[PDB]
Amino acid sequence: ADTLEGSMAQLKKGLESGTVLIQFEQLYRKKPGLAITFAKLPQNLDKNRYKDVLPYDTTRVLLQGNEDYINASYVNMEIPAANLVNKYIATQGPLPHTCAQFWQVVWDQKLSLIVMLTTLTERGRTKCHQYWPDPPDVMNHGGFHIQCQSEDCTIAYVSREMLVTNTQTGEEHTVTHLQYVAWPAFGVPDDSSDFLEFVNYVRSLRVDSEPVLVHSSAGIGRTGVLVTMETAMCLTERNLPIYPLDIVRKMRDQRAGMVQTSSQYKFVCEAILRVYEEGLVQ
Amino acid sequence: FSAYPSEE
Repeated sequence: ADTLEGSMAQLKKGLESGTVLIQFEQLYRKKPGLAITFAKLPQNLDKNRYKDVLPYDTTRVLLQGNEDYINASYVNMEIPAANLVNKYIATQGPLPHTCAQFWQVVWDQKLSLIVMLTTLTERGRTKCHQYWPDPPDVMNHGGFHIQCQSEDCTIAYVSREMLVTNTQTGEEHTVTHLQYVAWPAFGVPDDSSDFLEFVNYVRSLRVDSEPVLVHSSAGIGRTGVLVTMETAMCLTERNLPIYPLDIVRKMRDQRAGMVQTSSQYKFVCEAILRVYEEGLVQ
Repeated sequence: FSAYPSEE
């Protein structure tokens, strides 16, 4: 598998050609042979924000001891040479009637970090339900009370600390919630440097072995860019080869369609080169 | 039910 420098030569060479973009367009969005059954059942159709963004049966997230369906997928990115696995749950922006299941996932797995890569609305249309209350209010979702204890806006994202109370048992759990608001659907981040800083910030907030919950509107486009970038950061820092196409394929084997547009792939490939060359010593 | 848009 060659080396970081070699893979980086090939990537910059291939961006010039550009074979890297041709090979992206050739890649399947949906892995052939992977069953998608539960997502299309009558009771589940309106639990999908988009008709064509559905979880595979093999990687779909199940609620513990609870039959309710949710459009969410486990996505794990391995870096074998580093004995490292970065775990994610990739999901859509909740609908009004899916907030209960979203918070159940957070509770089940005591997830401490949610990364939301969308605004609530775009162009007068709702892209994600507001599944948390404006402080100081308290919301009930499916027998979870949710309150926002802290809310602070930076340039490009909002940082919120949320308290989740299980009303059945009286137990509570705290979650950090990062909402990246400067990144429109089917496009690239408004500022590349804000994006790279945000990814590295997310990396720093990981808790050992705990998946990061990541969502956008569909949970594949902007989410796929973020996952690709975190993977690449880990690889560059360890002097290991980076093949973006292998990374996208690996995500797509776990949730169809990750990285929605060619423009997004080109963005992430360029950002990978940028980070490599910024960090390069000699 | 709608597909995930890639345009306006």
